[PDB]
Amino acid sequence: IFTGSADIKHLLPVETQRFQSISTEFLALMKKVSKSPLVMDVLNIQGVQRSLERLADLLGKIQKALGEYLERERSSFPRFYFVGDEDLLEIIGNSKNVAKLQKHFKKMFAGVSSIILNEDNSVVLGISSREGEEVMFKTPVSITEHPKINEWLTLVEKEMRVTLAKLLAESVTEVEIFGKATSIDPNTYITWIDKYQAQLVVLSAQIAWSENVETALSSMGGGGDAAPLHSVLSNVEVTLNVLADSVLMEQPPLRRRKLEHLITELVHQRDVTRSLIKSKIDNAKSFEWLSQMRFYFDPKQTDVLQQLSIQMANAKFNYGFEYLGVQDKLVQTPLTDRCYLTMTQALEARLGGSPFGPAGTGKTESVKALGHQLGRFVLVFNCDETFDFQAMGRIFVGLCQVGAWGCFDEFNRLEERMLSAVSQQVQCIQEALREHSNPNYDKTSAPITCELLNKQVKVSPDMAIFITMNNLPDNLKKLFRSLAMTKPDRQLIAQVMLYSQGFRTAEVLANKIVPFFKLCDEQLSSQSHYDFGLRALKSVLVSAGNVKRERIQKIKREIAENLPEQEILIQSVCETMVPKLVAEDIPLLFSLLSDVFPGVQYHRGEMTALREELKKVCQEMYLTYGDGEEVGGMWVEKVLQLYQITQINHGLMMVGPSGSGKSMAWRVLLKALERLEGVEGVAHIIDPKAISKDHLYGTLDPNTREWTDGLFTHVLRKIIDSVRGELQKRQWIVFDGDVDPEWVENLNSVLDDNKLLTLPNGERLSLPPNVRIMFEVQDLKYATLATVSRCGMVWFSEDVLSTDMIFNNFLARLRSIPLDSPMLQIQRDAATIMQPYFTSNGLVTKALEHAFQLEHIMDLTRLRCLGSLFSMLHQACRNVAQYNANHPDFPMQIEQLERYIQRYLVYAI
Amino acid sequence: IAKVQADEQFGIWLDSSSPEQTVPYLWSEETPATPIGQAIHRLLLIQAFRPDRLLAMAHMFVSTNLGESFMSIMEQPLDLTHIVGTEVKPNTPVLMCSVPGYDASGHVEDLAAEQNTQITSIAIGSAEGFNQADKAINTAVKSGRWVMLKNVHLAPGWLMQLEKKLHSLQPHACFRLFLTMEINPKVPVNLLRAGRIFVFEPPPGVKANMLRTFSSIPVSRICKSPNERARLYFLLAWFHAIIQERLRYAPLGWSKKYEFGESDLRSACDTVDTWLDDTAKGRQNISPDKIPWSALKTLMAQSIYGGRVDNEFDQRLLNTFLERLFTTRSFDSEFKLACKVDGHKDIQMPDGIRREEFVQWVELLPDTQTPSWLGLPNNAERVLLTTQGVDMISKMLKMQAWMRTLHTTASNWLHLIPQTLSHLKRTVENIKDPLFRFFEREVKMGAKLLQDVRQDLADVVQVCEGKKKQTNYLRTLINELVKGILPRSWSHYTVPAGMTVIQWVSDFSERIKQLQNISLAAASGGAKELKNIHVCLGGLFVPEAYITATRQYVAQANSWSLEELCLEVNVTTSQGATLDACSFGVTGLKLQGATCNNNKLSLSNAISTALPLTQLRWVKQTNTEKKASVVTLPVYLNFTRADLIFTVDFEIATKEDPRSFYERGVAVLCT
Ligand SMILES: Nc1ncnc2c1ncn2[C@@H]1O[C@H](COP(=O)(O)OP(=O)(O)OP(=O)(O)O)[C@@H](O)[C@H]1O
Ligand SMILES: Nc1ncnc2c1ncn2[C@@H]1O[C@H](COP(=O)(O)OP(=O)(O)O)[C@@H](O)[C@H]1O
Repeated sequence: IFTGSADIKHLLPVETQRFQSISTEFLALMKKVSKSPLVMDVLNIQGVQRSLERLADLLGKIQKALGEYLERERSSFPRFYFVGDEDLLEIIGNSKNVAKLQKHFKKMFAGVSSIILNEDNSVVLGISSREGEEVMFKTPVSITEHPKINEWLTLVEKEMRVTLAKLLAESVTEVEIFGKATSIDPNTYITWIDKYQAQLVVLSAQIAWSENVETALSSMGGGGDAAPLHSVLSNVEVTLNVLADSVLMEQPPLRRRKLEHLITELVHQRDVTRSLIKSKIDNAKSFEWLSQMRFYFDPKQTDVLQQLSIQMANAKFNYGFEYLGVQDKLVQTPLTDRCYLTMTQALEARLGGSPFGPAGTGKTESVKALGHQLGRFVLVFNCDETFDFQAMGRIFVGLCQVGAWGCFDEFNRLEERMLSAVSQQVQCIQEALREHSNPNYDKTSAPITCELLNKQVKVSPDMAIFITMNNLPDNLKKLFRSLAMTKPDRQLIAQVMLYSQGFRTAEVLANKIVPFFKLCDEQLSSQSHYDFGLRALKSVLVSAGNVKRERIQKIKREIAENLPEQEILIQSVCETMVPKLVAEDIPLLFSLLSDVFPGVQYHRGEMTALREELKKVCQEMYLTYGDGEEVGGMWVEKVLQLYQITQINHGLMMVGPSGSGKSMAWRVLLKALERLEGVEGVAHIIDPKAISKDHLYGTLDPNTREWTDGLFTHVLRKIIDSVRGELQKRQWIVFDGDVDPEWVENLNSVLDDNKLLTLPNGERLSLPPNVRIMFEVQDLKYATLATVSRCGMVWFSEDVLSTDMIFNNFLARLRSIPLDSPMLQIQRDAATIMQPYFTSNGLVTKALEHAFQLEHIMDLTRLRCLGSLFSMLHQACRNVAQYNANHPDFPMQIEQLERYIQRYLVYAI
Repeated sequence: IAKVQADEQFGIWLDSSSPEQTVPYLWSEETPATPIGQAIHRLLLIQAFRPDRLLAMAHMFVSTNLGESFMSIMEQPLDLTHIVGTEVKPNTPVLMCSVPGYDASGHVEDLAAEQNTQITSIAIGSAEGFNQADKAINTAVKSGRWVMLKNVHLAPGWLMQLEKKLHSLQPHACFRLFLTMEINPKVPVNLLRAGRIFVFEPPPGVKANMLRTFSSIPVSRICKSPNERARLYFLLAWFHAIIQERLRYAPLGWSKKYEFGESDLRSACDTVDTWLDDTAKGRQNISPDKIPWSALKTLMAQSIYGGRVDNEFDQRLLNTFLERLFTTRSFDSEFKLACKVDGHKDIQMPDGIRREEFVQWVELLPDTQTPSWLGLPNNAERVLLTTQGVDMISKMLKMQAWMRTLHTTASNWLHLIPQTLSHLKRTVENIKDPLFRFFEREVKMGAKLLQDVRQDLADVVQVCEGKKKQTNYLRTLINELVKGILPRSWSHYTVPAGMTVIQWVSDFSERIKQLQNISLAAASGGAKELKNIHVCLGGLFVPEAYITATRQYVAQANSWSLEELCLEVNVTTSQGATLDACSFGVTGLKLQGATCNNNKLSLSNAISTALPLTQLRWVKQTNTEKKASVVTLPVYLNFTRADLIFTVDFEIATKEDPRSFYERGVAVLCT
């Protein structure tokens, strides 16, 4: 703690002095012990026990002092409760160098992942999100004027909120001009979209629509006479047309995300105004309008948190103005509307939200979307054994202090005692929230507090606890309002997403693609790696949008609305699903595609550039290559699919029964990439089960606190350091062997978008863009869904590698590789003699097919018996060579050799 | 047979209100029997004829065997003052277990009030409550007073510690310890064994439920603000009572067992209060049409009473009830809370303005509450009584050398279960038929399960004579067989909860016979004959897959897309009526609560009106709005409405209305 940093001396000076004295005495004692390491000699030194106990109690007292300092640092800046004790020690110690601070900002704030400082790192100019979006403070804060970490971080947070408020005011000022007009100019609209953040743009659109609808309803007091609601709907349609025209062109990814968020929100507003408000509704106080989430902007208010008010039914909320960056916006389906209504009603009554339902219906996502709608920091606590008391208690304290939201992914996944303790803590917090709204004590004078960490903790009124289920504990039955989220509306989520992607026939495409995925989940066989859920559907939809845009770009460099959108959709579906399908399910998939998409066919990518280097590499490695229906067509298709998912993402996983062309596929792919792209390929084949987890990743010395890297970590560190220049070279870490939830725990943070290996010692390794982590496994039977979902996959069924391919490889190696020139001649003669028997319907194939029917003491595998047969034929050739050596005159003749090989083949079979 | 055929009052006896009172002398005995033997024979007859009166006949048998008024003491109120005075030692705690949603502290507090002995009532929710209760019990056992511990089911470990602590000698004899708690399995067994358990249940009835609701709500809340608040609260209480009494009829009336507890009632009351305050700023009475009816209906259909509703049909039923009750017509003198009640009688809305009149009207409700009050058919009570009698029989069986009987049962099962059906499938030609692939999967699954079951039964048989060794899997299987629970390794398809092994093997034999017929039809002509098969959805392991295969086949013929096909259902009289290019015959469908004539539904008192032959037609969707004279009836798999296969659109007769179909739980069943 006290020597890895330099700023620790200023924060805790007197404790630093006491520790220096303790360390001096300890070093003197250690030097005395070193001169006589004998146990009896050490024990016989004058007063070892007395000085040792003095050091022990002094170290204890300074440890409680440091803990108290950490607690006061947490109390001064409440967001410090989210980071750990070691993380806080690093933060306070490394306050001078902000580089070590930026690795924590994604844990305290919501969207903030870094801070933009000055040239000398003196003033915090602004904040930056994870996606690169930057918010510049209107009045930048200075670290030199407020050197203490907590005070300048609090100034940063307050200035963030103020800057968001001012930007919202300006964006609303612009969007009121945009809204009260027709035939919006695309240029000015796009400039406005680029000017403001995605959160701000969406919020401004919502505010403008809400005020417009409120004004229209107020002017319609008499009735339907002189109805401007039609004008509001026409304005929304015009804006949607402008956005749909804009998304069809080439846009930056950030502006693309802003455009699709705007399209989603404008589609929701169009649906609301077209039907839910135009059904003979003329009063602003009617519940048909009060039920909808209305936004009211009052820029005249001085306080930033009081400027914007979000109201749904009788519940009124103040926007928290927390920076969120660019978050994924859910399509507001009627189920999402019901979720918002129920959760807001629960929050108004100071209860909790328990949206129970089957996994994958968006309960946690809906809770997060509602929290982001009100601008509140939302924390999700996964209960899939990545759970702990020591973090959760202080996280609850932080939620109470700062006023953020806390959602549990699946509370029933918690173990019984852990579940009971967390239920007790949640009950305490929720009882505090309930007393916060006492009818007799509505004017809260004394602060409402709860008993967390055996101490009083102030509870912010804006916080909330959401417990997603799949029943609730008896403690929380009377405190949480349940909500059944069982069947998500996929035929609308797909439609809105396809419309945002630029598709002009989104409704038909959704009505075709949702039942098709239902059929795939039903008609196709049951496999562990199959995923036809809502996330897979959304991924396929974004891939289809990317494919359509790529086709538009290709056609332009050679309006353009005549594309076969169904063909693009099925091409995306195939490119995403076929690689992970067993050979039995491919005809079923194509039959389902024909059933749902009639007469629309899928043509693969030719890839003739790489499909010639593949042929050359296969020729020079004695393999068999063929295109499509020819022999080896399925294998080269699997190789090309492996190349496709290699391009798409890192963290591959080639699965298939033992005996398929798995290792050869990626070896040939690596060699073909090396010969084609000119980039040398190096592959590190690692068996994870051969060595222990400590040897695989490294171990931290219990006493010395010295870290020695493991095999995988050593490989990654070597690839990163670039002492030899392994960059500009394709590095492939192939994890040949079996996969279990034990050794892949540290790899989960690498396989996902983090690409980040966190070591126990603290050192963090970043995955370079030229490294792919391949999993060459066999069954995928003991792998958690977390690892499978994070990895692109190609399935190598046994039908991929036919027996004729094995025979051709064996004969080619016999004719080329010497079993050590006369030996080569003997091998070629033997191969010529035995070639007729190694045919499609020859003696060997029929004998093998029959032999599968017999009973064997061990499970008969095709390659085991084939390899034994090849070895014994090699020994037959060796015997022929030995006989020729024994008879220098009159060697083996062609008739005698023919008879000997013909009989030896039967003997070996 | 001859006895029932010759008798002519037997028919009118079958339809009597209480057949158990006058059971005809039907058994043939050479010598006169004792009254107990007569009771046994009449009980057997009641089990055969009109099993719903089995509970009443069991009561009569208990009266004839153990003496009349044996159960009369139970009907009297629990005078537990004598039980806390004597028959309970101070060492033994008095456990007051209540059904979830009920409170037992009232009785004990009242007996303390009349016995002028104070109780240190303590809630065990908080952690400080542990120390408070410890101090209270110490002081009360030193002095000799009484102590209470409310909601102790929340602290199981602390309950075990309390049980350990109480085991020591307790110096005072006037000490009594009461543990008010909820009936939960988390309570320790030792505490239950060491104390006197008292089970408290809420009395059944709409009147009792509404009285409890009105007593719970303070008078100040109801008598406040516009006078319409009292009527709104009365409507809310009636709605809560209706939806809570419909829960007792779990399959028919609410599908599942939702909570619908006091929390939902309090939330609804808060919503009513807030919205009536918002709409009515002043204390003056507001017009009934100015009540925010839409707000109340939406918030009590989507947030309160609706959050825990998952399937769409219970939500539809809840919306029907809310739109019927919460409307501006409720404030008129002609409003009818429930119609058709007891045939012609109606529950007229009371004409009151204050809480007192509504409470008096509640107290004047007649005791003769039929299920027609709730909107359910009156036969729901009969069905519930039959189910309760079946449960009683099951309990008596559960509370009742095995090698011989297991051997004979397994041999009889082997004779019953068909031997073996072979996979006659996987033809390269005509694989394009979705029906062929679906029946391939069904035949493969059925054959695999049949082989597994037959091998396991043969193993059990061989071990019955001890001709072979016994393994762990076999031990578990034979234990579940002797105990009567179906093996978990045998359940590869959807099975109704609590299905006996005999019923399971009979159903499996029927399914295997159907699959054999399917295989024979496929072998005889090919996949063309697969189309013209009157398959029964109940026999099929996954009927939804059959519906999907039907849709795919009808699309592939004529080359349509699956999105454009909608299901049209036509019920034909002939069990073998000719099918067109799109109709697939489906047999075994049973309609509950209604009868279909010429594809037109009509409400009926009789349940389970079997459908002769159901023709499932997939026609191209014409994109039209369905008329107001059709109903979307669910098609569940079995009598336990837990799995939804698909929905059917039937046209109703012009006399009835769809709301009555919705609230009577009319649905189609595969089995
Ligand atoms: N065109 C070909 N592509 C790949 N392998 C081929 C080809 N022709 C013949 N073979 C032979 O097929 C075998 C392929 O084995 P491979 O190393 O790909 O299997 P694997 O899945 O990694 O093995 P396992 O999982 O069983 O340990 C080799 O014996 C190889 O010689
Ligand atoms: N209304 C919706 N709009 C858009 N996407 C949704 C919606 N509901 C769910 N999803 C998607 O479903 C996926 C999984 O939902 P998730 O919240 O993980 O389910 P669960 O609540 O069971 O964990 C998410 O990636 C989310 O994008």
